[PDB]
Amino acid sequence: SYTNSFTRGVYYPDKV
Amino acid sequence: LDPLSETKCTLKSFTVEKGIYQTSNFRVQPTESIVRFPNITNLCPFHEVF
Amino acid sequence: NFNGLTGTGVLTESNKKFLPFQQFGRDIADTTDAVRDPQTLEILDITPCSFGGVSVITPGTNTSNQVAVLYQGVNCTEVSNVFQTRAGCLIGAEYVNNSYECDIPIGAGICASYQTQTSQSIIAYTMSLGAENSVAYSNNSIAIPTNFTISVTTEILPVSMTKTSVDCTMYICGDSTECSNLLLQYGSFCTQLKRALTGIAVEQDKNTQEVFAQVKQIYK
Amino acid sequence: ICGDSTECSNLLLQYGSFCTQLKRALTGIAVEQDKNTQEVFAQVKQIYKTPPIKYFGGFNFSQILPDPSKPSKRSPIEDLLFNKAQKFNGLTVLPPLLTDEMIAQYTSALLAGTITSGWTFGAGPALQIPFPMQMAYRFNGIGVTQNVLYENQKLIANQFNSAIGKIQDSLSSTPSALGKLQDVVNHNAQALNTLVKQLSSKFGAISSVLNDILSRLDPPEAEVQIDRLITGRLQSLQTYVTQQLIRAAEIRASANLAATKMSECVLGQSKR
Amino acid sequence: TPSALGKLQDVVNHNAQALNTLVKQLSSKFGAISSVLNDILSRLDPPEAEVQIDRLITGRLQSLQTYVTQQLIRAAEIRASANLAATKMSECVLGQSKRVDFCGKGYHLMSFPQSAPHGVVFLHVTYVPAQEKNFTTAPAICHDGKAHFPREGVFVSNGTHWFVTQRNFYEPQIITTDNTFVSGNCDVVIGIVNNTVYD
Amino acid sequence: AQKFNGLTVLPPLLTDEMIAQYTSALLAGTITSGWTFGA
Amino acid sequence: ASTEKSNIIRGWIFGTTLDSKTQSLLIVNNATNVVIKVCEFQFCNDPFLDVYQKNNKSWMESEFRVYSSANNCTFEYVSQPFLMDLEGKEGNFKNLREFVFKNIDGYFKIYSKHTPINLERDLPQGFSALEPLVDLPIGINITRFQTLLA
Repeated sequence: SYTNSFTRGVYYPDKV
Repeated sequence: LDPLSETKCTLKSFTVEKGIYQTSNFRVQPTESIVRFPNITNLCPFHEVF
Repeated sequence: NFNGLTGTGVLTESNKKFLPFQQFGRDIADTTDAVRDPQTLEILDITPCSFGGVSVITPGTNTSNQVAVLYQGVNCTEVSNVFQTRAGCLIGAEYVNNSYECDIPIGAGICASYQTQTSQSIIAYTMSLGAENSVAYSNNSIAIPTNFTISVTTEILPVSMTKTSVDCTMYICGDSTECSNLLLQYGSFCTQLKRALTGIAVEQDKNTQEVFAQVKQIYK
Repeated sequence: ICGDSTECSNLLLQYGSFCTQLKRALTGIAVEQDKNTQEVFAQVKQIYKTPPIKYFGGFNFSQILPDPSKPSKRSPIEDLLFNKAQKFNGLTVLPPLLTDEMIAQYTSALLAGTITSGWTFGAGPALQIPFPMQMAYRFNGIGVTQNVLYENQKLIANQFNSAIGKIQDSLSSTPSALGKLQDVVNHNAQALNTLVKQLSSKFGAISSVLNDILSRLDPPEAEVQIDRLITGRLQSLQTYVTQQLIRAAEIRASANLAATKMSECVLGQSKR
Repeated sequence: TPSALGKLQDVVNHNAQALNTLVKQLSSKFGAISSVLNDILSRLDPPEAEVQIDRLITGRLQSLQTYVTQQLIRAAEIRASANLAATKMSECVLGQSKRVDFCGKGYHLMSFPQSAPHGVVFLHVTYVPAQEKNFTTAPAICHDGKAHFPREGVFVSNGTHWFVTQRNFYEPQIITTDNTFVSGNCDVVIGIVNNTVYD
Repeated sequence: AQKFNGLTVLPPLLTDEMIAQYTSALLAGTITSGWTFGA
Repeated sequence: ASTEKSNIIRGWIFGTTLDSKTQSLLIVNNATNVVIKVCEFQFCNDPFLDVYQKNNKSWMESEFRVYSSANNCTFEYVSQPFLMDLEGKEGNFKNLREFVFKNIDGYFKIYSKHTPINLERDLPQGFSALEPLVDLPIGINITRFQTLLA
């Protein structure tokens, strides 16, 4: 199928 | 020698007028040298041997 | 040098909740504040080594030679009387509880002066804004003057400056044709500078004209 | 330009007297900033005090006179306005010569002179005069006869109190009323943040840390790279100083306008 | 007081300092082996001489641009000061201005302009009252059946009698009908006293 | 005659002697006419 | 990401050739074992693997049906805690989890996070960041990958 990425998927990029 | 002479050095003159004249910059220079790295880091089997 | 991070700073204990995977720690100007101890997992904050600016208060070589040094920003505990004004550690003056006019502006209200206390010593005090005058305000009272004093005051206002004009090709390049050739590559800057200087000169002339030449008939 | 590096310190020495000029410009801007506050506020010589009995003809100046209840000794409108040691790298902030308490005392003295004397305190000796007669003379100064005021003093005092009360409500309901006061602070903060952030930008070198350049590369190439670094940082600091000079000229113009307005509107009855 | 000419000496000192710095910044090395163009052209080969003279001319052009920008800012300040001085000469010398503090501290009377090096000096003649005395005041007086308000002056009292005097000079004058005007009666003005006019 | 390394100071247009005949004329107008000479 | 139940995608596979030319990355999450192998081999064309939910403390669930060859491996991970979030048992509160993989200069990077869902018929609208857990220092060009279901 195919669906939406509401706003999910953001990560803490650097360890600062 | 003294700060009165530092005033005459930062401003090229000898007869200094009355006032707050900026002369230099203070900068506390570091005392000790702390270098902390991680803990343990591979303990070797000298134990049991003693 | 905490596991690589190399900085100089006063390391004091903090209260930051670091998330258990964060190691360094930064700010809003991309500095390097908080650092987490490689060993004991505590979070201590780095705060810049107490630096500031030295200001030497001099009452004039003609009067005397005693001076005072003001360490702006420093807290006295980081380096004769030593007073901590909110503008710095003033070393070389004593804080008198009296109030006089501001002679030498120290900062944050504090003002210095060379006075013969009871003997000449630079003193420090809070500047007085004037003498407290309590004017009566009865419902049926008015003050009408009986005499007058004509006072002729003076006021100094500049009009113009010295009209300057620089020889761009002669100032930037001496008598060196090699150098002249490479300025022609640097563009049309000399032209802009000469135009700006000519405009400044014409502006000063116009200022003098509009300030002094305001009448047509030359009266005698 | 160069922090702990003494290698860099020795190459800024040959780049001329640019630093001296920048420090002179900053010292000049700093003094002007305090001369500005002493041309606006220090227009009086004697510090006048309000009478103990706050019955000034019927006009309630409680909202503009200083409040002794709060410790700062300021007016509630001033409290609403005010409610509406960092040394990161090189740039320091010098405290003003006149603190908030001294400015508050100057404003209170000017208000006491405008209430008790009106306009005579700014052109010589302070001459006592009741507030109704002062308002009658100010009405006569615009054309309206004094009998109008002597007949409608009650309505005039009511309207004045209503306007003074609505001033605080308008200042509270509109947080953007202090446009320029917040704009100058935001401009200074943006200038400082940019001047600090432009240190981590590479101007032609392998990185932005002087220690890294001195450690990784050899002295010959390190000098060539630190030359570009110091040139870029000096250009950035010169741009900052030029922007500060332009902003200080604008602030000087605004302060001269404010001083003229305080001298013509508070110390007298201007007809402009 | 030799420091009375603060700005007139300050502008000259600023111009002299700017010129001295612009001249002294020619002996500073901007990345070359020395600060003399002849030395660069003599010792080094043309290729390296070009690379060094490029940095030299870049530094000198930056210094000259900084000088020109400072001169432009100073000229804007001088233009503002000159416009202020021209307005002051036009309002204080060519007329009697009523702006407070503009033509000196006090009531403006006259102003005499004088020549000064790169500036102008104004001798503002001011009117400063002195020797004030407290008197009993009143908004208006009450006659037989009507009130009387001061036309040009203020109703003062020495303790027993009432007189109308000027607002800037004590001159006791009898209260007549030629210095008052009737408006209403004595039932609306708060503080009205009972006196007799002299028709 | 003053010259350095390119930078020159140009002479003012109105000389001190002329900026001073305007001050004397303004003073004579303020004494004789007062304010009518400027309007 | 994965929401409906769990214990199906108990692993992954990475590699650009899958023909015994580059090192692979198996992230199989079996019973109390999360041993990651970075060996270089060609396993098969369909890595099928059953569950075999043996609750014994001493048992091997990852049989030899996934791969059929081996070589000189370059890296291995022997972490005791399994790289997998915790499962929940409730009426409508299910387990939602997502894994952000990646591969830069040399390191891979496997950011991850678990979240509870409040509704059983609503879309998972909400913000949840992911923090780094492990960083594999093995550098190898990878252009494709293969999931390991049950």
